[PDB]
Amino acid sequence: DVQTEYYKNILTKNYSALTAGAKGGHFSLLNIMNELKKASNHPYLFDNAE
DNA sequence: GGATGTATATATCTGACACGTGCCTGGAGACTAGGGAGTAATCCCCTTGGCGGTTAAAACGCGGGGGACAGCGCGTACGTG
Repeated sequence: DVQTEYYKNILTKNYSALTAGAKGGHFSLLNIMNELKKASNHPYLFDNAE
């Protein structure tokens, strides 16, 4: 479910939702396919996701 | 009996407001052309994540000595009347 919601947030870009509870909130959505591969691998690759 | 402090009434200042007037500059309406929005193609530059190898620059430790800083004197230059 976490992988699915991260894929939905990246593919339909949701910077406000991708920030969410992060204090810094420094999310880079350049190289969309790289972030999609990271979401397909593990959600813990993203910052403030564990 | 003379002199003194307070209270309401009228004339004058003083900025603000109602009215008047010109006039000119902004607004209403119509028309047009062109500037900018949108589309497609092509090619070069940038992004994020990796790798390998060189090597010169960065980091760390330590001695020491040069310089920052504190204290004291003095005399003169500036404050003060």
